[PDB]
Amino acid sequence: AQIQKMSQDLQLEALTIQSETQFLTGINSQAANDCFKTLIAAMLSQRTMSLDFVTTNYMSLISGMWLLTVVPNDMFIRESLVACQLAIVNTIIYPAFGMQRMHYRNGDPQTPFQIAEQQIQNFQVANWLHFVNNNQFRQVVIDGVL
Amino acid sequence: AQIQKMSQDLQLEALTIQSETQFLTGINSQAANDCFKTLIAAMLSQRTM
Amino acid sequence: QLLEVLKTKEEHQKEIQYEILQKTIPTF
Amino acid sequence: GKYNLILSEYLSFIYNSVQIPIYYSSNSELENRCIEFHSKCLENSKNGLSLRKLFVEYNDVIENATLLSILSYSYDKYNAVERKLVKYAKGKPLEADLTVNELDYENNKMTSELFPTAEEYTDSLMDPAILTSLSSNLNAVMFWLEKHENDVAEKLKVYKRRLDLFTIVASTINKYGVPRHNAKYRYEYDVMKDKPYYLVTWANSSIEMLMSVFSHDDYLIAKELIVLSYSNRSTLAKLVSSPMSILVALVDIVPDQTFDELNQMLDNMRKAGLVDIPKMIQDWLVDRSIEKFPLMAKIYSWSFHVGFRKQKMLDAALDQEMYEYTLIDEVVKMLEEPDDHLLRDSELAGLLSMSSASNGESRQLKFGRKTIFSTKKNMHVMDDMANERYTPGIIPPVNVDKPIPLGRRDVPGRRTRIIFILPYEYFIAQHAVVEKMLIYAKHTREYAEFYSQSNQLLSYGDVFVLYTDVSQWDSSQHNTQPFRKGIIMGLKVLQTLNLYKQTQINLMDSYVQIPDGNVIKKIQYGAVASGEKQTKAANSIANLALIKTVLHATKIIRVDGDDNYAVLIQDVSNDVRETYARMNAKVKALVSVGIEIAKRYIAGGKIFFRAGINLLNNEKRGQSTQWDQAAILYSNYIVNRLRGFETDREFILTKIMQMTSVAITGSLRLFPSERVLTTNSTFKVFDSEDFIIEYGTTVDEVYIQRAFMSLSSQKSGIADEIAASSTFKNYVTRLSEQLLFSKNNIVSRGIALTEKAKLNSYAPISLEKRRAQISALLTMLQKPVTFKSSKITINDILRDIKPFFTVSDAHLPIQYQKFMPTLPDNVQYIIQCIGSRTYQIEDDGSKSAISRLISSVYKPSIEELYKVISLHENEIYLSLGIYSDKYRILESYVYNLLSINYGCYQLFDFNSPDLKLIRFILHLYAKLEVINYAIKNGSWISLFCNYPKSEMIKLWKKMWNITSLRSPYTNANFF
Repeated sequence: AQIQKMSQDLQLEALTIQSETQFLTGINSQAANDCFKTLIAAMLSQRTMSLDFVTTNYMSLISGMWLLTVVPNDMFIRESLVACQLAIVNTIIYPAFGMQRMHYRNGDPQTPFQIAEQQIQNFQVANWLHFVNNNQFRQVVIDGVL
Repeated sequence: AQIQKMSQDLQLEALTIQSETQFLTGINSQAANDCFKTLIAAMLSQRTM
Repeated sequence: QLLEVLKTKEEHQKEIQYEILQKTIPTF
Repeated sequence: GKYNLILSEYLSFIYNSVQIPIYYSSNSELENRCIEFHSKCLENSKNGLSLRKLFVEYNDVIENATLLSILSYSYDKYNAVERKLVKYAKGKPLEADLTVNELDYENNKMTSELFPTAEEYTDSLMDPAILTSLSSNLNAVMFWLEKHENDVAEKLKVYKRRLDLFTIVASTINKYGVPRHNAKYRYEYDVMKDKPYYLVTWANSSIEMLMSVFSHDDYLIAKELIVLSYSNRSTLAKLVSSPMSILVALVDIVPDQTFDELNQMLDNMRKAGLVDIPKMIQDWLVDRSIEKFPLMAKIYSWSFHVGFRKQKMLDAALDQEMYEYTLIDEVVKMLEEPDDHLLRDSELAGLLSMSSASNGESRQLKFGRKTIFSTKKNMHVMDDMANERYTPGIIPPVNVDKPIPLGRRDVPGRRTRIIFILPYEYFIAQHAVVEKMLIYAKHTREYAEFYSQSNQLLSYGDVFVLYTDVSQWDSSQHNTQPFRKGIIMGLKVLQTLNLYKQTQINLMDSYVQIPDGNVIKKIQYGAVASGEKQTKAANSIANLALIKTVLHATKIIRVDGDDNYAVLIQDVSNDVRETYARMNAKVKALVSVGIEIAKRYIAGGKIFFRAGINLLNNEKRGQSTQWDQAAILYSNYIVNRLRGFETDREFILTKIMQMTSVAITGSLRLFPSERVLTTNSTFKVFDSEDFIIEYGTTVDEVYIQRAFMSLSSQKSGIADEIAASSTFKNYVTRLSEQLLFSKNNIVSRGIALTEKAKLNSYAPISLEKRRAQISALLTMLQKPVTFKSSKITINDILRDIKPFFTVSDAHLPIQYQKFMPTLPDNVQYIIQCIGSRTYQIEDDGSKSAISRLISSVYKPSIEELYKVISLHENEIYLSLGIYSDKYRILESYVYNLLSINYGCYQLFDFNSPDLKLIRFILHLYAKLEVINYAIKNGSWISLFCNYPKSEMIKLWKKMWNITSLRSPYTNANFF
């Protein structure tokens, strides 16, 4: 049902691809349960995960923002938050926000997401950045015993 | 045993293009004995390498 | 391909000479 | 067109006692004319009258109609061979030095000696295993000589050479006479009893080689091998080839000791009878010029056409602390990330896979109210499930109590290797794990055999060197412990993980049901053999593990069956060999600009492939038919021509003429025509121009094309009743009940036919279908004119596009150099202009989003994905457990139908920038047309297309209604 309305809402066709690579994502009657479980344990055990995506699966990115807003980032490896964010910053937010000019050149070390904060201006956009960027875990002691 | 905990620590295959030229480490059960001997004699003998 | 047809044509040159020396060394 | 006329010479040649051609036509008036001409011809002949006047009276039929076949009324005995051969028996018969074969029976003794009594005889050691006769080959050879007995200049020299050599065969055969073949094309005890046991196979190999000679060198080579092979039947192929490994190192783009190693190879060749061939290599070594390397290649390829080393099963079987090595960690990586559904439901997947499963003992079965001798592992599952016997959780022990039967694999120039014969519990407990293992391999370059869609060219290019031949090591009793220990150590999911482990444990101690005469002995066996799913995959893991262990900067490391290499000399080689030695393993560790291995040798920076596929002597007697045997023979011929070795095409035409013909009476054979034989169908045997595939362009071709599809699939009065028993119904339902939820029948209908497509294998079905097909086929040539066509194929689609393409002379310069020097000039020319690819063209839809989503454990073929994709959004099934992908499914289906991945096309870069000459189907049709013209003309043509917008919609409908044409023989896929 869903994936079908999915094709609709976007308007597809014949050798005219655009968003078509966003649904090798259906399989959730498996994925959602895995993604769900996986996420918690990660937190609990406090394990660090990696990230397998594509660069032509924009949708898959959007949802990332869902994720990111959540888990304090420090929960993912470094070489992974790096990729992700820059991928967003470079192919998602500039390229339709007449902000391109410089598809963003980067060179590793420092925080490639962060830097986007002291970058462009817009409030809605701007709060996201600070909340996500400087968002961490709250180190808490006692809980009815150490 | 050691080389195995090594991979756990080492993070072997992580992007880099020149793998398995760091693990020619093997035959160590020997290498050490050679490296050891070799080192002393060098000294005594008054050799240079 | 070249970097290996030249670790053989340079282990003849290297050889012969590394030896032209060994003839100046009375080492059994 | 030359094939139809050539056939006339062959018939007139064999028969001297009528020939009644048969013409058909789409044209209705002409057709009646054809019938009149045909009818009058029989009358004239059955009355001993001329036929010259009739042909003049039917010029329209000869000139404007199609030849359907040529009837032959004979009344001799087909014993013209005895008479014709004598003319060539002038030479002095050969005498085999029975003191050459280490193993007595390998020697070419007198059959009556090796087998004193009839109940002792067994052609199991020399059986050509091919459905063609020795007399036929002799007959075919004689026909060529009669035809080319007057050729002049260089053509004549080929004859003198062919004439000379053949005499060796004719002279020797004549001494004992020409052996008579029975219906099963086998050679009984009475015929064989007073003749040199290894005579028939030898004649085939000698005939196959002498009919492959052209230049002087071919002659010396065909001559030396032909002669020594008569007595030597156990080291000639190995000895002649052996030096090729050292030779590759010699040419630019070696230590002193390495040269000595080569001298000994030459000496061994010399001390073994050889003379000219050793001399040739010797001459080559004076300058070692890649420019004169082609010869060294002809020798290595030629050494294979001496025959198959078929020794006694037991002899073959008999040859069989510091193990860092048991890395074999690799298993874990391949299966680390995967509660994969595949692992959880491994039992269903393995069960489904059975169609692509190995083989087991020909058990006894009962379905409904009858009995059968099926050997297929899948059916065993049916009998067992419907008998409460099915118990996969309990994998049969493979030891003293219940040993392992045995299978075999023969190959020219190598000791015979054995093949286990484990029951089905083993395949089931191994399919999912191996399949998951392969996916890892699929994206790991170390495994040069699996990586992506990679073709041998990619592997060639990769080789910034040290190569090995660990073939013996894979069966070294030493290897089994480590190999098994590593797999077990690495090891719904837990159930699967455990069961696989047990397979190894039962194997650790495995006894073999090894025969030893008309008796079945039973010895032990501490070595590893093939027969498990994990064989090919696990073997690589071990071979890769081995080199890593053995390996004074590793640029590349690779595995490939019985060879593993790496690019990182006398010192290193020694250190390497001693290391291999320490692990007590027999191996060919060499070190070099070039490398040689079982699949490909890179001498001189150029990629080479061996070209020795025996044409007139098959390895084993499968279940193919005489017709398919021919289409298979032609396939083999093309692969050889492409690789190097080239059997004269006229000879091949002759074989096809002999192999396709069918008799309706005891004195009347019916030789099918060239149009019947080459027209793209389920009976298509070859092409009217090697390397070029045609498609019905004329009305007649299509008229006949639609007509042939009719009698393509004829029911089997066994394959249906089998699906009628509770067994088949329970098995299908049982498999489905754990695979479906909604109304799956699209899936359900396919599974049934999936079995009904292999079931024929069972002799009573393949034989029943094959024998029945003859009655339909013979009648089919007679009279058609009544077919309710409605199905469309590539032939119909392509025929439509033709008229819209405007061809005009174009020019293409040669820019890409050569790297596969053996390719025939016309084939090589295309690569020189447009280049070649190092990849396979997705022809299964495996790389589509829908497929990935379906990958449930079920696996729908390209055909199913094609039918499914052509459905309405509402209907589109995802019943299995789970887009505008519609384009990709069609692409894979189309490419499959064009065999764009097999034949010679697999060597062409179909996306070559150079192949500008064109101005999806219109394009591919455009590309094929240009390529084919190139092959058949040496010049290029440019095509323009002004396909109207209106026509495109009609064509679009046709695209989703194309049917197939099964014929698997066409198989040319070599790299």
